[PDB]
Amino acid sequence: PTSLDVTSMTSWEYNWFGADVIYIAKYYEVRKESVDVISYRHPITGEIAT
Amino acid sequence: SIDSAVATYEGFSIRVHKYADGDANVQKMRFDLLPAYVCFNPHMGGQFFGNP
Amino acid sequence: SQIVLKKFLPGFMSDLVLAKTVDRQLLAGEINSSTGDSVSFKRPHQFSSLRTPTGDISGQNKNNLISGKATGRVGNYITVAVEYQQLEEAIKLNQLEEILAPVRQRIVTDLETELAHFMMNNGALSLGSPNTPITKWSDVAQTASFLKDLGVNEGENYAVMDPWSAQRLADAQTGLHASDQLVRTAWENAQIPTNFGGIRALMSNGLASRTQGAFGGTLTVKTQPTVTYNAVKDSYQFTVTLTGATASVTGFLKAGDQVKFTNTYWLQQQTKQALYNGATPISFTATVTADANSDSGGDVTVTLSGVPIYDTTNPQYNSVSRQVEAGDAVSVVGTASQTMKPNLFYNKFFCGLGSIPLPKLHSIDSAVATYEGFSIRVHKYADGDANVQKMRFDLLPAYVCFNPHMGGQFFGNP
Repeated sequence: PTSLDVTSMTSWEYNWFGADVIYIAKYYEVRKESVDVISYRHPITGEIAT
Repeated sequence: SIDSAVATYEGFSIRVHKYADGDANVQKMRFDLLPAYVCFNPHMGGQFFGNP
Repeated sequence: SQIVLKKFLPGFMSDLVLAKTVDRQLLAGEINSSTGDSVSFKRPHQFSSLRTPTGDISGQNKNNLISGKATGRVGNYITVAVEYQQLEEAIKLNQLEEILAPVRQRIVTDLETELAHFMMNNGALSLGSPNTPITKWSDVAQTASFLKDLGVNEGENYAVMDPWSAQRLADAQTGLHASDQLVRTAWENAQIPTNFGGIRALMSNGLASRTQGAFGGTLTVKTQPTVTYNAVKDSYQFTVTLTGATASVTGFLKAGDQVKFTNTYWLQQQTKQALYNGATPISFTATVTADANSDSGGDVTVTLSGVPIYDTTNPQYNSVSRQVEAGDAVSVVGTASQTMKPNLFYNKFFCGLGSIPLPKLHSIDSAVATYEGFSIRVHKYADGDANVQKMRFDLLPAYVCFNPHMGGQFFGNP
């Protein structure tokens, strides 16, 4: 079944008739993570490449 | 001149009142909600049990 | 009789030296919402050697391990409140800032008066006869000599006297024979130096005073008290009963009196050897905590601070030459019921002090006023509709006594 987010924000002085709306949200995070970089150092056509 | 806010739980709004008594050095809080009910048509509902 | 100046006349102000000298380091931000209404510290350990021709410790017994505590608790509220008619109060007193000046100083004065009361109620060591004032150089140097003799090193020592004493000491200093700087300073400013006799001397005008309390009759101990280290490892307080007192007197022993046990002497806490005061041994003394009465038969039960530990299974914690036992002879220093202002001498790690922040009351306008590092919460409300405003000021301190054997009272001797 569908469970929607609750905000109690709108309907403030407005007539509501459509109960066929479900509220979905997108959530963003920024994280600092450990990643391993591989340095392909083939001399042909530039050498330093990480 | 009273600190107040609005809470939300499952689409329902609850108001928060925070106030204190000066002489007794006590704080107190109270939470409020006011519901309402109607009955459109009694011929559109009831209680069902397993028949014999 | 109509025009009034906007500048108030000057008033009287006490001085603050007591708060600046006590230890405000160990206890600071420790009574939080998680700790509760009390917190405790640890205590050092002591060990005792066993001497044998060959080191057979078999069956001899070994040093046990006992750990102590030193609990600090909070006090009552320091509250001053006023009420007024705002029509009359706002006649010539704008912004209500006139009240601020003479309330914070009142709060601090009460705090330090009761702090002095606490220290002279809990301090143990005593010196000289109470009647005799301070007159010469030795009367101040004796405190430093005693503190050094006991063995306290880690810390710093102080001594607080009254305005009149310093003048008698500076008058004495004016009689020096070779120090031009000292004589000149005493003659001009009448100011004594910092280190006087090896202990830092201080002068304070606002200092608490106590009443002796009527006593009469050759007192003596009736029942052997319990002074084992197990009992007194948390509070350094013991209860003892007296006999041979007066028939029926209320207020037989007030708070702050010193009871002396004649035949039990102090000990050098490390070397465990008796203390010898040049020509006579030093006797043990303890301070009364709360008021005690005397009932029929002359039986007085009193609570004393400072314990003469003579544990027989834990010899390493001894602090007295011999065990106090029944039939001992005791006496109370001073006269019958005179009132005197004592002089205090103490180490740094003798009494703590702190303050607990207070949150603002909900839906009430407030402010914070700071004075000598103490924050005062002031509130305003208008209870009652008869033009009756109200303001209140709050402060909540906390105290702790670490070791009663590192301070007390002192006077002069003839």
